[PDB]
Amino acid sequence: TVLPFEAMPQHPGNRWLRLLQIWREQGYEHLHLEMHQTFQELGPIFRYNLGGPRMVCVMLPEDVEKLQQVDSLHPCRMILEPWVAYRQHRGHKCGVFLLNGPEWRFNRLRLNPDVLSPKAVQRFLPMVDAVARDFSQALKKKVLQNARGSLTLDVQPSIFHYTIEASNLALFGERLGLVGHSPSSASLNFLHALEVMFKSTVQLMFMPRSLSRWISPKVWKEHFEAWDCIFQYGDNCIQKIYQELAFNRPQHYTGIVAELLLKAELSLEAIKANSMELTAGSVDTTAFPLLMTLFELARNPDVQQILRQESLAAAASISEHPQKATTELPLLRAALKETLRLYPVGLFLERVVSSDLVLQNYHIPAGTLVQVFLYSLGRNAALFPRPERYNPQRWLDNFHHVPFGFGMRQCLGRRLAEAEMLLLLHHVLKHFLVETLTQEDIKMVYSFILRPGTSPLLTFRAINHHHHHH
Amino acid sequence: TVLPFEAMPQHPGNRWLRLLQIWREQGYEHLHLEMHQTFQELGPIFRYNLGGPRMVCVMLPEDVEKLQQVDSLHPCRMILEPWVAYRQHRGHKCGVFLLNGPEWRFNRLRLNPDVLSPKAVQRFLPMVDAVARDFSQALKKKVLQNARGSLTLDVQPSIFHYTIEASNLALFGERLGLVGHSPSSASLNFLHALEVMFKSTVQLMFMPRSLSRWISPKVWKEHFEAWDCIFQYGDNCIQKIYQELAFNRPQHYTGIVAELLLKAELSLEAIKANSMELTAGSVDTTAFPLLMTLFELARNPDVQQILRQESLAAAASISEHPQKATTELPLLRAALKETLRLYPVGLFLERVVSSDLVLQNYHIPAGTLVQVFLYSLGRNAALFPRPERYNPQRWLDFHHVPFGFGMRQCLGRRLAEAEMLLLLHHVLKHFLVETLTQEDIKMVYSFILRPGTSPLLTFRAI
Ligand code: HEM
Ligand code: HEM
Ligand SMILES: C[C@]12CC[C@H]3[C@@H](CCC4=CC(=O)CC[C@@]43C)[C@@H]1CC[C@@H]2C(=O)CO
Ligand SMILES: C[C@]12CC[C@H]3[C@@H](CCC4=CC(=O)CC[C@@]43C)[C@@H]1CC[C@@H]2C(=O)CO
Repeated sequence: TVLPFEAMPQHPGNRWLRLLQIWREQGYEHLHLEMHQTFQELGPIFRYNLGGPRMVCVMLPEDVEKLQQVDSLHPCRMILEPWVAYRQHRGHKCGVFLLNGPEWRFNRLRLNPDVLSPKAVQRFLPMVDAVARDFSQALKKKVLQNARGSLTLDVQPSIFHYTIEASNLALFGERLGLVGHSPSSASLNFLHALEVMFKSTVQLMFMPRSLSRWISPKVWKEHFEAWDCIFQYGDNCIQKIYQELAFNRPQHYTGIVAELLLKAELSLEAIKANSMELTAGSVDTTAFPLLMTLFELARNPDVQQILRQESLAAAASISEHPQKATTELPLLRAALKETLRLYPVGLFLERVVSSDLVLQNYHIPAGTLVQVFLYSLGRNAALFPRPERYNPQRWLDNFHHVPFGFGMRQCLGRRLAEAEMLLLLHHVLKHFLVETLTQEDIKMVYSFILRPGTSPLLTFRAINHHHHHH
Repeated sequence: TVLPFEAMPQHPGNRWLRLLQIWREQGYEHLHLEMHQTFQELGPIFRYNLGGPRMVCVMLPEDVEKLQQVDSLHPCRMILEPWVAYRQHRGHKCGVFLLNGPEWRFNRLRLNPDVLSPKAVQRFLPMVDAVARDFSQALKKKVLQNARGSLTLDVQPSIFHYTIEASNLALFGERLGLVGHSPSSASLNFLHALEVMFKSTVQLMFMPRSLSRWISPKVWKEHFEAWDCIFQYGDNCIQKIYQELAFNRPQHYTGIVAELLLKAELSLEAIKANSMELTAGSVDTTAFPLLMTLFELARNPDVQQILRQESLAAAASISEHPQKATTELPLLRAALKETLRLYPVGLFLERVVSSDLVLQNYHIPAGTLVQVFLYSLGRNAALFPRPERYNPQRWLDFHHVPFGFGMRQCLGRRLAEAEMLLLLHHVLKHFLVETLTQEDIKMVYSFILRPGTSPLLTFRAI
């Protein structure tokens, strides 16, 4: 009664034809649209002619729920070779994202309490909030210098500097001075290295190393250089804290990586490695969903008014105890789910499943690469009535919200990312109206992360006309 | 009783690794060895994965005999895309090698009588004989100036110029003056261009234009430039003969191309296209086996004597009538067959078959590309006892298919054999040929199969 694997419809692509297109185009910007169309054509599940091993593409919660059941003690993902290649080339340990098996669980169990748990959030949220305030304040100052009490900009650079600053405070306990000031040359280089790293990832990611070694030798060279610059940026941060904590163990909280070095449950190389993942990880992944949310508010001003109404009503509580924003801004929290439904930074969830199972009435063998395309998932009209509509209310009225993945491998940085996102939006909403003429869809572009190919011109208009009061 | 097509064993590799390998290596020099060890391993027949299109590889006479029986009235080979693309880019017509169908046959039928018929041969062979006599006489003059009455050299340059000179006289009635003299800048440019054309052909024939068009745009530019140089050489030859004939029609034989022009059974554009195939196709194809024959004679001094004695015996009659060379040197003719068994200039015959057939008890559907690999065919120790032995005698008695078969068999075969034969004849009469370099020469595939090195040969005057 259950259909066999080969009964499953097939993506009509040769791994080779896409291999060669990636070599030619130096990327794969339209992946999300290719998969989306393929589900449009073949229905909610299909397989892909991969270089041997089975691979299946799904888009329904049902399938995620099932997929979580099959998570062993050690859930597993496809090795990301270019990234792992770098660590081995320079002698570095791999952090959680690149670890599988017991080394992974061991790390993860020693990182959850200080990065993801609610006790941790209670401690870093006020640090984030200070940065969120300083962003708004800086922007309001520029706004009130203008005769019309507004500023019209590409907000992207300043949002990226916001996430570098908020993350570095939460992770290392240091203010970099990047909010309300110009980018440092270190921050610009870091941003560029991340972008080159991500792009070159897409180029090396869809072929085996044996082939790419001689087909794309200078893409490897590019990718390692990018990593080298990312690693220098992170090692600078680690050296400063490590020397500081060698001489004085503070009595109070000074961030997430301090908790890890004080406890010293993980080894130094293991802390270094996980700290690089948190530093590299905390910039683009949070920045683009913020930009997208600003964009959707800008062109859904009625939804914007509702969210402001809420944020104005909680201003007093959140001024007094910043932690209360997590519970007192449910509609804004819901807006974020809405942004990640439409614009999922992580395009697909992925497991190399360790046991036979059944998705969609098809038999899925042990060792099958299963991928969950969140882009299509979020646009299923039967589960998301009017999926084109940006409607945060839809979450107030289970496995529908899974942009951070699921289970024990669920995003380690979820609560930091949410904190950063929510608090910046909260303070912006209290002080500014946000507007655009660009009322039409921003094309998303896939380059390991899913990101806008365009930044809209947004206008921030002071409601009040006072630098502090909202 | 008939195994269906997919029963048949399968080459391990895939066409994408292949083309990437070629993009990286800038060639495919081992194609012969690879296919050979594939035959050992998988048997006397296998299919290659073209991902839909059907391709079979074979190595047995048995299989060639039935490949011919399924020759139509219009036997088809695969579109050699790089070569046809040059013709299109410059506005030229295709000659017989690149034609299929009724147009192929219309050209071919008007080409055989003057290019390949025994009557054609008797007219051009004495010309070829004059050039081959100049070769040995030039060499004898140099050889005798040395105190040990011998010259040791790499002969490849001079032999290539011989074939240029011999083909040109036979084809156009012109002596270029390249035998017993220096290469000219035209001849060296010609040889260089031919070498780049062949190399670049290998770089393009193994992928669709739609991939090579951006995988290898520089290789396309290289290819067409080589062709330009080749067409310029050939066009100079054509413009000359064309002008001479417009002013005076000979009453005597002045070569192959003249007969085509005088008869005007084919169009001007058609004569030109075929004249370029002949001109471009009569240098490297003939020169390499000639070298390999020189080399194998040097290795096997016992077989060289037998051939010498034959040529000394027939010298007088051949000087009287050079046309008797065909009939009076049966051992030297056999020699050539033996050179071509071991060192086939063209590595595979090819037919895109037009009816269904069966080979090795497999069903082979219409539209399949059947390739016969002559390098392996010739080394079947089961069919040529002591396969590495250079033995002309085994040909005195469908094993001899290095010029292919059917209506499509090599159009230049008699001109090629005549050039090879006469040169060896005049050399054997006057010199012993020797080397210390006894080891097998590695062959290399760049569209023509050819020696990768050139052994140093000593010519000692008798
Ligand atoms: C909105 C922003 C973010 C999104 C949408 C996101 C999404 C994801 C997703 C889908 C996964 C895979 C989960 C799974 O396989 O179940 C993941 C893993 C991970 N994320 Fe995030 N993430 C974000 C922000 C961050 C930040 C800021 C950090 C660093 C502080 C971070 C660190 C990580 C790490 C270390 C993992 C690996 C988890 C493991 O293997 O144990 N993420 N994230
Ligand atoms: C010993 C030297 C040569 C060898 C081994 C050789 C071999 C071949 C082979 C194997 C073919 C394919 C035949 C088939 O598919 O049945 C061929 C075709 C052809 N050869 Fe040669 N060839 C040689 C010399 C020449 C020369 C000197 C010329 C021109 C002067 C020439 C002109 C051609 C032409 C025009 C074709 C195409 C015939 C057609 O498709 O109708 N060949 N040759
Ligand atoms: C989100 C993501 C997994 C988590 C990473 C993120 C890119 C930034 C990043 C860098 C790290 O060193 C740690 C993991 C991480 C935060 C990836 C981009 C796409 C990928 C996925 O979507 C897998 O589901
Ligand atoms: C011999 C050959 C077919 C005939 C051509 C030859 C290469 C040189 C050449 C150029 C021409 O303009 C006419 C045909 C020809 C003489 C080819 C090299 C390999 C190929 C084959 O192996 C046929 O199967």
